[PDB]
Amino acid sequence: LKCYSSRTETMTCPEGEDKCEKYAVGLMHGSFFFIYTCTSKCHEGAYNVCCSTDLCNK
Amino acid sequence: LKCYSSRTETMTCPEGEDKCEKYAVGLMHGSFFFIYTCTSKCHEGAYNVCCSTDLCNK
Ligand SMILES: [Zn+2]
Ligand SMILES: [Zn+2]
Repeated sequence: LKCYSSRTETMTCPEGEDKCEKYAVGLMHGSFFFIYTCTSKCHEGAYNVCCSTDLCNK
Repeated sequence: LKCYSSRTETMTCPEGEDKCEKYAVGLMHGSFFFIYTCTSKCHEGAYNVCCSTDLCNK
């Protein structure tokens, strides 16, 4: 499985991490930033992206 | 297992994630910040922390 690991960067996930996710975190003063990663369990949230097809996390 | 999920919050990890980590993510122009999370596999990086005990990722 291949996932985005940032806005533009891409990697092959390590064993046991079968999902891509894209989730936002707070930065400062109401700004937010996206975190792109391979994972075994997706962070839950109302707008999180969680999927298992290549480069599906944006 | 329990980990920091940010600088000020903590959570009990979902079953299937038996590590805590703090790992570096780039922001802009050389600035960076840390992401705190449960994981099954730690992100590689010279500034990252990968551990297996309650709240160990700070
Ligand atoms: Zn400020
Ligand atoms: Zn700039």
